Amino acid sequence: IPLLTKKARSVVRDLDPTNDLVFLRIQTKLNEIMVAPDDEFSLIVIQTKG
Amino acid sequence: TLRNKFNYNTRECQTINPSIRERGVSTEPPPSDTICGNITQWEIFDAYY
Repeated sequence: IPLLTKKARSVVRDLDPTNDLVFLRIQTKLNEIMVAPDDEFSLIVIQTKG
Repeated sequence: TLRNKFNYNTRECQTINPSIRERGVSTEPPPSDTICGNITQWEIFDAYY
């Protein structure tokens, strides 16, 4: 998960350098993945779609 | 009797020759290393910033 977020952060970063990732949410067919990224720590929560 | 010390003079002449020598020399080019560099707009901006 962190490798995807780092790659995802760069994708957001390429379009605007000043803009920095605040929150990223990936929704799979059977599950929803939410990752909150900070320099000190990263919080990842997996919640099944209702 | 005809040959005389004054009549015939013998001189020995030689040419200086450098002594032959055997030497082995090995040359090997400077060590080369593999370098991988990835450049992104944000990374360039961060250094610039």
